[PDB]
Amino acid sequence: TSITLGEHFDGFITSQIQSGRYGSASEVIRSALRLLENQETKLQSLRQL
Amino acid sequence: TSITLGEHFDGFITSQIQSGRYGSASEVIRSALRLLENQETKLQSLRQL
Amino acid sequence: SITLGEHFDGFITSQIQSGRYGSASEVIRSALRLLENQETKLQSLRQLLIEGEQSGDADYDLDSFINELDSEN
Amino acid sequence: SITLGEHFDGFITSQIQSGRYGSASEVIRSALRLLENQETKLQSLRQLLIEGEQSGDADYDLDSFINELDSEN
Amino acid sequence: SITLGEHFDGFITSQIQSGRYGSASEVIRSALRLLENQETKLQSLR
Amino acid sequence: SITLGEHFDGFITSQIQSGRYGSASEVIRSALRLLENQETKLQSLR
Amino acid sequence: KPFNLTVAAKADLRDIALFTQRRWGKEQRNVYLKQFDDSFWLLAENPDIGKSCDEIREGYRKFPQGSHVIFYQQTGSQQIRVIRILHKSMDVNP
Amino acid sequence: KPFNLTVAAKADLRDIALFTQRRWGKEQRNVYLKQFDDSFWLLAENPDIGKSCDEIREGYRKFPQGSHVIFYQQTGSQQIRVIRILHKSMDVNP
Repeated sequence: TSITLGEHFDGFITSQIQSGRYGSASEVIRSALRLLENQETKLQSLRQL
Repeated sequence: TSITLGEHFDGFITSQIQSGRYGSASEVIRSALRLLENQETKLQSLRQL
Repeated sequence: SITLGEHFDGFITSQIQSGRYGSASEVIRSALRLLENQETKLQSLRQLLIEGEQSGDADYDLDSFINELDSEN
Repeated sequence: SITLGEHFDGFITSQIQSGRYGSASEVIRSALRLLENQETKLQSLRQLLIEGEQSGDADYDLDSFINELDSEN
Repeated sequence: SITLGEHFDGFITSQIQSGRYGSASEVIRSALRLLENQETKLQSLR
Repeated sequence: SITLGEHFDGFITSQIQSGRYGSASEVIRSALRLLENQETKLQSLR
Repeated sequence: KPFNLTVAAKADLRDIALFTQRRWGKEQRNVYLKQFDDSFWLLAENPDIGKSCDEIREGYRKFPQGSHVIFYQQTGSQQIRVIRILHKSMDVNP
Repeated sequence: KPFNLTVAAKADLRDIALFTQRRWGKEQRNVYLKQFDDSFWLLAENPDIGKSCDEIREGYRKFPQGSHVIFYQQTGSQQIRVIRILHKSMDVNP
């Protein structure tokens, strides 16, 4: 398990873990994926036939 | 560079790359981090003194 | 292949340089996701209008509606 | 340490089991982020009200306002 | 560059088969225009 | 469990020093209540 | 008489009324419902005030009203039929 | 006369008017501004209709109006002062 994120995104994650509002580097990605899943699951209008 | 995401989140990413709307596993995390950065940057009311 | 123009080609390059999108395929896929979501939204609005118009005309009056709402609670 | 109750302890466990939050520290940190964002929002609304009230009273009339808006464009 | 997924390769053809778009170039540029408009809504909130 | 960051450890004390909350337990439970209300808004959209 | 709503439109109006009542109050809800009744009479007495939206559906017109958007079809010179009162889930698509 | 807005409140109203004009039209903007003028007169003739919000600021009351929320302080038995007309950036905080 590994991903090749951009340099800007790595800097963003380091700033988020240095901001004190996030604990580990995986916490940031977990919050981001939470937002993304909330977005995609909301798109259940796709099942309108 | 590596993260330890949850089993539910790994299943979600595999479903997003099997949905055809995302190309690689890193693409999903990049979109999620885009959403997260749009959220955090919007919180520039913090600088209101 | 395809041809978009200096506007969008320039755009795609600036979006890739920003570090938010790895590949040009990635940014084009994000745009296509946006367009597909808007199309599904359009079809959902259309089906809402359909299910609203093929329902019955309802007897509506403002004060009678308010009296009904007051009788509910 | 702290004491929250069977409601929140149960909640935290169900949020950890869902796979959306790894640690209990993580879910408590997400809740604290929400509360801090709401506090900053509250202070921003307060400063908006302050900067609005310590500004001058403006001469307002509906039709004069509409005439001014029409004279703009 | 043109290495899209089968889902998008089908969606572009399905929406050009409607008659509102010319070909894949126009649908891709309109999608990129939606994306640029969303990015511009973020630029007002720099 | 109680291994929070210095930012949150300072924020909880700063908001209990206001006089609207009792101690760290109440601020943490009100934050968790905001989180549960946000999750419940998602549950209507299951 | 010059305007009439559907069962779905009346259900939408009831949803909005109950929402604004549970959030703000009963008198608020009454003021809000009086405002849309006024908007209904306005759309009836003047059906060309709503921007046309044939792209979405042929013949429909839409009018903004706070956080919702009334969709109505003109059924006469000064007669309209309100079909839906949705939120901001709508799209321009020019 | 029974109500008066601030420079910030007038600027907010101008922003909303220009937005609804650029999106919908000029007559739409006029109808929208007539609605808030009516809401202004209503809050003046009845200042206890807005839910109190001393928690946010001592003395202020808020009233919903579409996608925005009027904040006003009661300066008389039937006289009020409108200070801000923001969007949904607000919080209950009961």
